[PDB]
Amino acid sequence: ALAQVERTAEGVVLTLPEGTVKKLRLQVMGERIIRVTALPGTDFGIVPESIQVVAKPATNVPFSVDQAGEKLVLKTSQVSAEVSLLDGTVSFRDAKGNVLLQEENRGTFSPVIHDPDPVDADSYALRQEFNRGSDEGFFGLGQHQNGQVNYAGENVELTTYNLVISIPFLVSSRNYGLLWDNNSITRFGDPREAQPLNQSLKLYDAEGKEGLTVRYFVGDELKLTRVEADFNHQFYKQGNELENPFPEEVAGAYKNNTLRIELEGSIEAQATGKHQFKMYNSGYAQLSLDGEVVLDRWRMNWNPWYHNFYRELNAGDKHKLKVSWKPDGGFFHLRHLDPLPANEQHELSLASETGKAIDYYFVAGDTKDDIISGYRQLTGKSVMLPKWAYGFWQSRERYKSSDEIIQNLKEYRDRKIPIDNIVLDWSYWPEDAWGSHDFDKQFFPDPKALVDKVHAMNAQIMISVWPKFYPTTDNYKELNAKGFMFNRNLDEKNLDWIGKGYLNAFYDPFSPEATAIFWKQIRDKINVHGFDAWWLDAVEPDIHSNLTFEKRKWLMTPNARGNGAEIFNAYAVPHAEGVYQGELATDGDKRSFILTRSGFGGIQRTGSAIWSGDIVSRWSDMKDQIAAGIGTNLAGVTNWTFDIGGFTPEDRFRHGKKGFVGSWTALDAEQVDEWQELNTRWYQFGAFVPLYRSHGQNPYREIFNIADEGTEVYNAMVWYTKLRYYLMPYIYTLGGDTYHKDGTIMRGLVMDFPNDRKAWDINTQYMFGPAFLVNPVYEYKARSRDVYLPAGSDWYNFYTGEKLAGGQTITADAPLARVPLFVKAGAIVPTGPLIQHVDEGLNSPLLITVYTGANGSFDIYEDDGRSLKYQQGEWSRIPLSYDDVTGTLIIGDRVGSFTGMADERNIRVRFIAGPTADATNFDKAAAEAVTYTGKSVSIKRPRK
Ligand SMILES: [Cl-]
Ligand SMILES: [Cl-]
Ligand SMILES: [Cl-]
Ligand SMILES: [Cl-]
Ligand code: NI
Ligand code: NI
Repeated sequence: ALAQVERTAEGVVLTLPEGTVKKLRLQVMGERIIRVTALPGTDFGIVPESIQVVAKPATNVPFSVDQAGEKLVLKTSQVSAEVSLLDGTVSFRDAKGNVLLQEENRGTFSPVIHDPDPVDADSYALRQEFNRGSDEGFFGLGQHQNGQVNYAGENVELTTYNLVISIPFLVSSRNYGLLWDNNSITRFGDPREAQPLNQSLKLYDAEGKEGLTVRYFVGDELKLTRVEADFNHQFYKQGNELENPFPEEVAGAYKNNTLRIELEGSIEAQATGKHQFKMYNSGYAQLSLDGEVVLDRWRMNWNPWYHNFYRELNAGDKHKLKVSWKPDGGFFHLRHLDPLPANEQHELSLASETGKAIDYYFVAGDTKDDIISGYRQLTGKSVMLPKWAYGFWQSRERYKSSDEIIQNLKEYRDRKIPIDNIVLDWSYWPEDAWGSHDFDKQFFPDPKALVDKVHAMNAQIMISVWPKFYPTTDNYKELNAKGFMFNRNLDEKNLDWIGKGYLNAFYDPFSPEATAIFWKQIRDKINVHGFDAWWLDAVEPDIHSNLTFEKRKWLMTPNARGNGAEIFNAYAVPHAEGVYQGELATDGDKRSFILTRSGFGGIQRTGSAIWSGDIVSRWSDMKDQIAAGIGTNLAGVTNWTFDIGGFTPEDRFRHGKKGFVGSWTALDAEQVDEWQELNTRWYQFGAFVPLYRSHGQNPYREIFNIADEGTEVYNAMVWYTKLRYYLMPYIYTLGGDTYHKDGTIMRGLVMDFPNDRKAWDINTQYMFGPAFLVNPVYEYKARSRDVYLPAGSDWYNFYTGEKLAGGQTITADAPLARVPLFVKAGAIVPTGPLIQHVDEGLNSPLLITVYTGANGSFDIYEDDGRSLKYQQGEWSRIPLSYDDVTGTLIIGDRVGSFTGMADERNIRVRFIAGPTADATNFDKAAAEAVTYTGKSVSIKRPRK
């Protein structure tokens, strides 16, 4: 009983005889990309227009269809798919006959459970399985906060949060990746949602009585002791009202911050294998297992998150559990998952909560870059950001007046510390008019002048705009009358945090007609004043902070695309797309910039960067941003950033004996050391991510507010800011590469060392472009760190010039002032003169630094940095090629030309071969000078 085959112009459609999947479509999307759609029905038309994919089936791509016996082969020059005519399972081999991806079954459809809203008759819970018993490494998937780089063998929840961004693009150690084209909440690994502690474990209290012992304290005093199965204070139901309230006795201690708690008991897993544990919390929490600490975390009360770890447990054993949670007003819940079936332990699994079909894209590629490029091809080119966006950004939550912004920008300039951009956060409008986009006349009397003064200092300014509107405002009213307001937040009477609290709602971005009004409102009221960029905050959305995720789903129902759940991950894309499109409409020659706090497949097509949101000034959090950036980049989204120093510091840092802590001078003596060391190490890390940006709540975050002029830490911070600008020719080349070469800036070691398994798992190093191996110091008071030098390359210590071999893990010198940096032998690194902002360095003189010991290649990308002319071919490359055997650097014929490009360039070349005291002394280094005119010239390396 074999399937009928229909030969389409884009591939095949198999009609399966039995099983829940009735039809299976293969679509050739490009030379290396095949779409796979398993349908429990006969009408592919029931499947929604992609929010992620803008790419249509290819017309110019040759492909063959061969059929014989029980298999049906569909192949291109680069990819072949082998489908069984028996069950419908697809098998992908490369162009040279190797199994890259095998489907197990044909999928598992089942009822939609996690949707609070009435479900479409033809919607289902999706799940596809692949490659059982694989040794594969897995990467990408987006920005996550649990330290994973290689996801193999573990779970990821691809939900949407303040701190989390799902990009369902999975990259393999092998030569392929896939795009899971579902807009709802999706899960990698375990299909299930982590249940309460008590669902797959038996609980024993303090004595051993078969739930946990929950002691309640007010300060140090013991006030109650009962036992509960599921200790749960995870969510608000309504406004500031917990879902489960605190006992009569201490209901008061919660509000005043004296309440503290302890859990005590024992857990006995009932199955043998690897268990997952998740501690969802605010305030101070420490989980202890077996008389030893496993987790120690803290977060601001209003932005909790999950903190995870995996243990190997035996079915009969009992282990001792102790927790200590000082809620300081926040939330708590412990979750857990028990080991999956035996055959599913080592396999690839993807499942969504609602959809009409299993829909994904197989993407083949000989290198990881090639695979990102297939992602870029499906979801849209990552459009050029303006050049200034890769400069330093100074933000605060918040500058309170036109005066303050201009004062802080002037301080940088006065101190000759480089800076391109300053940011105006929320609350510049009249308090009772969020959504009006007006400027409070008390603090911001002349916005055009404010922008004008910023611009006169050769800087750019960005401004916050939410999707949030008060029903009192005209702008709300306009949107509401077209039916485009998400009004359930109003019925629920949810007040925000401003003053006595205001009623408020979020618009519905899933209609282009809706986003066109949105843009026209902000165009009419903000764009006319000439702001450079849009900080599109709160685009998860976070309509009301801390409600359940079902309630969050319920709140965006109805939207243009159906239920809240059917699109839980996709809000940021249609939204940013609307702003991008209006900008193009208004100024068809300038580059827009958007920073937005959430994404999904395709976000990069809106000229948007993302950041990880409200993280906390903690070391655990700085460490975790490494994997967060890595996974985002390997997901296909490179322009990424975070808050240097974290969004919210603990209270010890904000308030002191001297009152409100603005400058570090107002800190409690004992606190200064750590605040200065945290920011020093974080600024170091920050200068080596795609966007370099200081922001957060008090204390103030300008370099001169973190420490005094002349001190070690001030000097270390100024230095890396300066380095960032010295490196701008290198960096902005990455910048151009993101678009023209479908490039990726923040690189997981697997991209550049894919044959090195040890490198796969590393979660605290990475490649910053092709040359730099970045190794942030993430431990308070550490003055060295272990650093793995990947095999197959030699490495130079960037600062000293000492040359080490790879294949080893060194103990790298990491004094406070320096983050361990190593250059890959064979790198060609261009630097420019010291500049204070990107345009100053246009057409600048170059130092070309060649790190000998291997061949090298770097093409310097240059253009005007601001315009769209690059799209009509207005840009240039200056090709650099280095042969280690001849010791010769060829600076090739200049390719291209753009408006305002200099024909002549003063370029000087030097070669590092081992230790040199001038390793970073760019201005004074011995270098051979060249007057380059676009014509190829050669520079020999010095003798012996
Ligand atoms: Cl200037
Ligand atoms: Cl200037
Ligand atoms: Cl200047
Ligand atoms: Cl200048
Ligand atoms: Ni201007
Ligand atoms: Ni200047």
